[PDB]
Amino acid sequence: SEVPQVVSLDPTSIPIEYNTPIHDIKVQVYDIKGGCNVEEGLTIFLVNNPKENGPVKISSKVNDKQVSEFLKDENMEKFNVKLGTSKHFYMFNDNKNSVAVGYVGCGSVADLSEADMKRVVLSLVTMLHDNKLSKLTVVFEINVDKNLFRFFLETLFYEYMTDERFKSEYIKHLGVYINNADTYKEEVEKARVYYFGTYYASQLIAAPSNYCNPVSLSNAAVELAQKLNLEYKILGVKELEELKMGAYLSVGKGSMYPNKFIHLTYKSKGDVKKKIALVGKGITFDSGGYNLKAAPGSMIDLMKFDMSGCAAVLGCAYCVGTLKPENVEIHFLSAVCENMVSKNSYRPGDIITASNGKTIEVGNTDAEGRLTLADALVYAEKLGVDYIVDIATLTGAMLYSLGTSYAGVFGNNEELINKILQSSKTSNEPVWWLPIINEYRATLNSKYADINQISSSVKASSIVASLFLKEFVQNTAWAHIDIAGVSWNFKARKPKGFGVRLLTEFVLN
Amino acid sequence: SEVPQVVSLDPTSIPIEYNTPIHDIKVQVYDIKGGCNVEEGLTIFLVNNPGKENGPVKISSKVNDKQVSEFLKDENMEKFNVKLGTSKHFYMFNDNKNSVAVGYVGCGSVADLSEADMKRVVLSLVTMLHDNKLSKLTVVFEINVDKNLFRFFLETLFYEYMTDERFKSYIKHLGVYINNADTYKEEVEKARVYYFGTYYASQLIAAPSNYCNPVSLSNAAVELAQKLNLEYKILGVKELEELKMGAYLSVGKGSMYPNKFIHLTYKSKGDVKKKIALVGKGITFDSGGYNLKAAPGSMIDLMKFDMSGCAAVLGCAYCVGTLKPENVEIHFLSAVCENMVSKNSYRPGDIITASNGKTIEVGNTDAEGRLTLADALVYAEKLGVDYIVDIATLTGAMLYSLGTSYAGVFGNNEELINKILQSSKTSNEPVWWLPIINEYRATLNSKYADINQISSSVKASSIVASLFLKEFVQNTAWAHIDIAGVSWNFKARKPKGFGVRLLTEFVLND
Amino acid sequence: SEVPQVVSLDPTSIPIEYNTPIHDIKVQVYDIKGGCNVEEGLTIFLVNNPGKENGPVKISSKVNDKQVSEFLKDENMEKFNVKLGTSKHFYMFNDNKNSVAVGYVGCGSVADLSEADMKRVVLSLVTMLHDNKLSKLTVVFEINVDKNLFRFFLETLFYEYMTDERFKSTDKNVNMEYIKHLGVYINNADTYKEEVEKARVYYFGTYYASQLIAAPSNYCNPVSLSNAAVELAQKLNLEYKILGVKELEELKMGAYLSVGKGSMYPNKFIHLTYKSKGDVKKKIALVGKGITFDSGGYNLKAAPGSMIDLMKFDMSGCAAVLGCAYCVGTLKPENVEIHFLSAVCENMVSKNSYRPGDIITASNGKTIEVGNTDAEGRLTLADALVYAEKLGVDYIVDIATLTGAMLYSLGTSYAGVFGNNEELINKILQSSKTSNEPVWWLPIINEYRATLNSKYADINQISSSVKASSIVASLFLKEFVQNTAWAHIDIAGVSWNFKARKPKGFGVRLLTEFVLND
Ligand SMILES: [Zn+2]
Ligand SMILES: [Zn+2]
Ligand SMILES: [Zn+2]
Repeated sequence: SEVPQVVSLDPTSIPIEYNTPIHDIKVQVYDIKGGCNVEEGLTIFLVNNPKENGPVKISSKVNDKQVSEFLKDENMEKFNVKLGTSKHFYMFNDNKNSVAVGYVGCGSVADLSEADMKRVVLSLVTMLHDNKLSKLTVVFEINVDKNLFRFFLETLFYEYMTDERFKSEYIKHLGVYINNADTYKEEVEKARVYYFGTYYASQLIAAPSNYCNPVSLSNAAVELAQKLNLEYKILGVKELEELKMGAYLSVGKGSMYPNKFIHLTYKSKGDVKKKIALVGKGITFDSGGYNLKAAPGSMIDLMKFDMSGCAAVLGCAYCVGTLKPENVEIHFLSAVCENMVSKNSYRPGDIITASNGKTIEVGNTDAEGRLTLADALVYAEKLGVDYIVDIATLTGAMLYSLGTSYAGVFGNNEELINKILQSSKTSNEPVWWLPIINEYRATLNSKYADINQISSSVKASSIVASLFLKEFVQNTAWAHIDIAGVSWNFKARKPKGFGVRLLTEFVLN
Repeated sequence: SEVPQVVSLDPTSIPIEYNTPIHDIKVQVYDIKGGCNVEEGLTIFLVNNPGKENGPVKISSKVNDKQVSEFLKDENMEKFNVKLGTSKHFYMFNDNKNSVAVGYVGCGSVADLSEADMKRVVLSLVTMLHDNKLSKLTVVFEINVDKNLFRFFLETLFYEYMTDERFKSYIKHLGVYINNADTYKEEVEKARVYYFGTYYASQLIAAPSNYCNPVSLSNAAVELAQKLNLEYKILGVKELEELKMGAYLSVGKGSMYPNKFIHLTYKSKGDVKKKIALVGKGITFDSGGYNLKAAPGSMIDLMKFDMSGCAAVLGCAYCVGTLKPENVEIHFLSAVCENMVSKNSYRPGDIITASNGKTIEVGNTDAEGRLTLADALVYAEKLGVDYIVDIATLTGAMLYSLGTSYAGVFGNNEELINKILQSSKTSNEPVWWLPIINEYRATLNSKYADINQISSSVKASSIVASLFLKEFVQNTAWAHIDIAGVSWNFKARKPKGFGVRLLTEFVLND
Repeated sequence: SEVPQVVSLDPTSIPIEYNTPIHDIKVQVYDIKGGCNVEEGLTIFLVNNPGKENGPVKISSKVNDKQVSEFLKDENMEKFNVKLGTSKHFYMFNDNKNSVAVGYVGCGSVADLSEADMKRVVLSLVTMLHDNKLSKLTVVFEINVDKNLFRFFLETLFYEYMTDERFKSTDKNVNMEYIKHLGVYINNADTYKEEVEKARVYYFGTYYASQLIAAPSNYCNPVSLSNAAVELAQKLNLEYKILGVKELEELKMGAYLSVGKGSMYPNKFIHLTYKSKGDVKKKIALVGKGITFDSGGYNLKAAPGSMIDLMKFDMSGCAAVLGCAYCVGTLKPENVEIHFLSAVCENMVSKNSYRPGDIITASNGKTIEVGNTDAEGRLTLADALVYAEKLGVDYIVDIATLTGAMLYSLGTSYAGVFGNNEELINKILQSSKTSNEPVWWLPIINEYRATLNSKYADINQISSSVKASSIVASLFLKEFVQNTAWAHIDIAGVSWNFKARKPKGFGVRLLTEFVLND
């Protein structure tokens, strides 16, 4: 519980905003039939041309003569639909009120992907950050299913919100016009919950390691649990020693922060039909240890992001605790520690013993996440659960296989993997199934210990890491999502909060 | 067609062995009801013990010898076990009072052996074959295998047994005892054909770049086409110029060997129901060009293998031309050239024009394979085919994604992707479907040219290369098989000939 | 003259656009005291708020239209601020009931705009012209600018607006239309009218440089570049001579010839001359580095960060000089004679290339030990400097993408100037100020000269101990000027715009101002 300091200026908690300006936005959805009113603020048409870089045409009736004139085909023809392109103009409407009207081009393909919709939303937010506005109205002249509509709102909220916690006027109304509006209305408050879970995960990830350490991260988790009435248990070093979690404890040996193991539980009021464990990797800073991250491209400056899997799991607890699904029991776990260089650190070649009795030869101290996950998986399996799903920024190799856009899913059970893929489709957080190739298993055969931590011949590191983790799950359906490539948004210089909505869709559906 | 030489000692053709010692082996399949005769050579029982950890060996087969049966009694056999890969050797006198040789190979503790496990069994067999002067091998299947895995066993046996001695200065009989022997007989000569398709690919790949250059490789293709009875043409520099294949021509500018484009065709006698183009990357040596492969881990000594895709397509032309499927027209295509460093080479930054009119800004001369493939794809599509499948050692990133066992497949058509994945199952050459992620397409936008060759921001190079290639297919189902990771067997120091059986099963299945 | 090809698809010239759409723009400058007519296209106010950081927009001009005046009232504008580079677009109907677009770009709160500030202003303005179809732009200056900065505004607007599509084929921009009219309202308009056509000449010299730099090495090689220089001379009526390998052997230019030994393209040395009618008071040689592609040679550019894919730009010095010849040939200054020189070649890997360790002899008889084949620029420039000095000139100025170390000293905004004569250096810094192309004076440190001592040759090409390679290269060059005022401008860091992925055409206006100032 008390956060240790080196000097009295060392922070002792992670600052967290709960009530955000997004929560004060009043949202109304109207049917397009009947016409759009243009009375105040900024009005944006979402427009495609199914062709390439083709002209903007507005098909919706607008109940304002001045604005209709501006929106005539002969004027809008000047502008083109290239994806993410935008224009907006201030003008007087019929009431001589000054209103801003424009568009964001949605390209020439009728079904937009999640990536295309993010580009549309980015261009919208750029206008929001550049204009003082009480109101934004968005007119849909593109087709969107209910899930993609929800994703439009969650991304708009997340991208719009600015995190100012470490620095020393938002709209108050959102109108949406869309054909068959009544079917979309239910998505609004679901989007607002999914926004906050994602935004909350992002806050934990962006919090630097001096603020977000194993003690302060577990304290934040207890505070979350108290606000949502979840049960919670934080296991400290003496308890972890009794549980014999030698793999996880070895990783944290060189840190000034004691290991803390987070275990939150949501349990439905009714019968419990399904029991799930969600396991997040929780390394609050990864130096690499004695295998220090010193090579070109190692990015040691990004390594506060190595607890992103723990953050996604706590963002999912927010969503779950809020929307309150029936018939389930969810355990949210995370073996939290910090990987540092010290006279007290574990070393390359050390032989260590996991909580299931397996001895492990450490070949590289910067493969610490699979060690802390090993003992977390043994813990999760002893809970007697139906599914275990871990999420982790585990292998740099992911940037060379799927890149920055799709996470990789690996698993021991095809039904569970298909469930994750489905949740990927409905959360619009993209994941792709990659294989656990059994032919590589013999590279983990240690001359001295029961098993090696790493391969010294196989380059397919993300597959080798998966084979290692699978050794710690005996008889339960298990899937492992590797988000090393997708967790950080390099262009925007901030986290994605990747996985909160994926994991929540999985629990809910 | 004459091979240019720098000195008179330079080779002017690739040495190719067509009738191998494997082809001389007389193969007989006998029904195991009937019992096993011993006598000759070496007799090997393939025994498992499913369930039991490392169970004892129990020989179930009837053995038509009183002596050898008394030796193979459970009593004597209990001391040995079935650990996958194990083997033992026995010496005895038979009913004839003649000394014979017998043993077993352990097949483990699952009842249904996997592909890579069958390979481990075959490797153990080959070890016994390499060690001793034998006239005959007999193999008794006391395990269950379907037709498909039986064929795989034979192909793998043949391939592993065959030793390539072309650059240095066997049994005569194979007997096989198996249950329902009549159902397996058909597989024997199919395995023999597939073995040769694969070994033929391997001979072209293993041949070094001084022997195997764009002129000797296309000469070897013409010779193969002549032996099979395939239509062929080789397009030379003057025709390629007329067709405006500027991306492919740029890659070969720095080479002393003129570019040669290989086009073979197999056409069925009947109605032609499906038209297919199979396109193989044909770089006979990849130095990297001015973006020389000088970084640690770049493996420039391996780069004779950069024509592995062309080799797989030619091996497949061997199988197709031999098996003669009906209802099909197949075009076998390779844009063959050599990527070298010269006053004549293309340079990083050069803007080149492909045969479909697209200008391309070269960002790295070592991404040459996609440039040669782009022109070959425009050529394939102009043929009016229904499917285009390319195979290529395209990106070293495959080592980090799937490793050395599974190739990646990418494409623009789910049905074609599914046919490829089916053929991967039936060929036993493993492939995994990977996504063409359209979000990375913006990183090929060029300031000056129609498109960039490479991404300067995205590290997922196997996906970026696929996005590039997709720009050269306008309106045809297409898929792309990246074999960079799987083509060379680093453990055995030789090619796998990967892809020949995959592509053949794809054509045959259609 | 004939460009050699490896295959028949290899290009045999650099494509060059001379009559660009900017040349079709009719420009009219009007005095602001008469008020603005707002009748069509887009009208943009350049607006600041001196003192008030991110202060409000307030329009100060009279506008001769009741409707537009109503829209532009302070109450209406107060939602908007003047932060540098910010902009807004308005749509209304004027008194003649015709639709009209009106806007502003913010010019900040400091009444004196740097070159970089004015560049941000132009960039925002150009974003308003892109992705819009307009026949007319008018710009209202409600800020204070001197004559040079008003000219810089126009040069920059022209250069940034112009899009280079010479190598597009299936991806030509369908929606790219250019304005046909530009109106400018400003205080004391009569005094700025002279800057308009000067801006147009400066834009083109600069765009022309940019076209040659951006042309890839397979289009722009030593033969095609020297051919484009002849064409340029012919259009301008300059005297010209292109020296070929046999002439360069007779002149004993061994350092320059060794660099191009490995190329399939013969070395070509460009010499153009502009000479005033009447009295010639100053003779100047401008020497540009013209390596059309730099692979590094046997010291190949293989290290991480070496950017071999950028090296078509290594003739950027020769482009600047040729763009200068354009402006000089057009503007016709009196009392000068200008020689525009470039030792053009390509640095390649071949059986024929020069090697690390080779000892070559320059045209002044000095023997040089090659320590690195990728220090090729100063070998070419050594022979060009000897040639320039033998012309009997008063000043020699060279310009060159010489050393990557410029990125570590001055970075991407300012070029460095080195030289042997303080008056010349000051004339360059002065022209830097009037051209608005920023240069910083850097020292030639004589204490490093001993590290060029060669055990076998008269001199080493490179230092093996000193890492300040921009200084060492200048000490090397200084050995090839015996008794003439000389300066050297290293543009390796400024020549390429990495953000916008195109050349700046840096140097053309700096060199022209220098010539015209004299
Ligand atoms: Zn880590
Ligand atoms: Zn290659
Ligand atoms: Zn250079």
